[PDB]
Amino acid sequence: YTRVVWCAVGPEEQKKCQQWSQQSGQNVTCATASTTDDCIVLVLKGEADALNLDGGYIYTAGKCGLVPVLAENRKSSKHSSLDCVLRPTEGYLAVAVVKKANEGLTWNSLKDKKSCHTAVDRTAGWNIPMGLIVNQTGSCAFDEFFSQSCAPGADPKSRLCALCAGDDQGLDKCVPNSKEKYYGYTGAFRCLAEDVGDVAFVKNDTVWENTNGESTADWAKNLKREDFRLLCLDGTRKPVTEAQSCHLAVAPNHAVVSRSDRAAHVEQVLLHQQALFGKNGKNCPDKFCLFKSETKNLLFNDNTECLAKLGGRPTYEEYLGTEYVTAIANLKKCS
Amino acid sequence: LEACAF
Ligand SMILES: *[C@@H]1O[C@H](CO)[C@@H](O[C@@H]2O[C@H](CO)[C@@H](O)[C@H](O)[C@H]2NC(C)=O)[C@H](O)[C@H]1NC(C)=O
Ligand SMILES: *[C@@H]1O[C@H](CO)[C@@H](O[C@@H]2O[C@H](CO)[C@@H](O)[C@H](O)[C@H]2NC(C)=O)[C@H](O)[C@H]1NC(C)=O
Ligand SMILES: *[C@@H]1O[C@H](CO)[C@@H](O)[C@H](O)[C@H]1NC(C)=O
Ligand SMILES: [Fe+3]
Ligand SMILES: [Zn+2]
Ligand SMILES: [Zn+2]
Repeated sequence: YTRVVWCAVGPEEQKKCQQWSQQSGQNVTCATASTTDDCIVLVLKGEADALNLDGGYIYTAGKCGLVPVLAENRKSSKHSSLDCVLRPTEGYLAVAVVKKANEGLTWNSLKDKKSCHTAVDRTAGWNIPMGLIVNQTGSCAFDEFFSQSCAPGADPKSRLCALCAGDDQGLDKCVPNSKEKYYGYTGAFRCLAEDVGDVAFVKNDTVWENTNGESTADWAKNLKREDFRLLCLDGTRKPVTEAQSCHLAVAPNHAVVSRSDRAAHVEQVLLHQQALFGKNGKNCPDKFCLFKSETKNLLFNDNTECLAKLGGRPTYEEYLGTEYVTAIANLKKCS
Repeated sequence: LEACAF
């Protein structure tokens, strides 16, 4: 058999991947790159096999020939007797989150405010909110809509990176990896929690998982849900309990991609590796947990219960859905 | 609606 070469984005993911590799007896090994696009290029070169991707990145990968292999499945809201690996995925809710104390702010008054995004090209952080904004403004000038932002991956000298903070030394400002303090779901929600931004574009789960003691991290440990509101597209504000009626879209779950010629092997190896290290895995927590992180959401989201089989051997466009693909393609016309 | 970005 062959080893599966994972691709880690930045040094915190590389550390995690090296722990997994040791525990897996080198059944998985690691390559590392600075950005998710650079990992996609290692996989297209055949210098890595696979990584797990937000849907916006699945679109970049898919356009280049890479295919979806298994998807993240989080705990289901409804009871199901199916094993996690065979349960249909449910999609997560992209939302716009503000502080309750910032009383004036609604969807219709976002212009010239300060925004926090997970990264350029990601679903809830960027494609859904910027795609809605370009459409409602009738303008491609989305880089001038908010007065300042943290949108990791944008030009570091531009207003889209002005709120980004880089690493403990302030290097790497705005890089789209976990060294940037405000990267990703948890970094963009921290940007809002600290009042660096007025609005954070994240998912529903992020607000719940970083409030009311669900996170023990210093900046989160004291946050209360009731201090946040969601912005609905009809201009209203709701409590964060109301995400099923106050979201921007439903996003396709993050998923593992590979070259087509390696998909089957990556799939088989992942199904085995989560039996060992996944939730309730044979060697989790004793030795290693694939879906927990030293920091946050490294390699996979920490709320992943398993990687699940996909139905219908779907192409990347089937997995993302036609409506999401068409929205991404419309937004990418601006660039 | 086009080619690979790389
Ligand atoms: C918003 O996200 C939160 C966090 O994932 C969801 O709340 C979880 O729901 C699961 C499955 O129902 C419960 O068993 C978990 O205990 C909940 N977690 C927490 C921290 O409360 C919530 O259901 C999601 N809201 C919507 C509308 O999907
Ligand atoms: C932004 O608006 C475009 C232009 O209307 C939307 O593209 C359409 O989406 C619907 C639903 O998928 C399709 O039936 C149309 O064919 C699409 N039109 C065109 C011209 O491509 C797009 O969905 C909107 N973006 C967002 C995020 O809602
Ligand atoms: C390594 O993979 C081989 C072939 O599947 C298998 O026999 C062995 O159990 C695997 N070990 C671990 C630790 O993943
Ligand atoms: Fe995402
Ligand atoms: Zn909806
Ligand atoms: Zn198909």
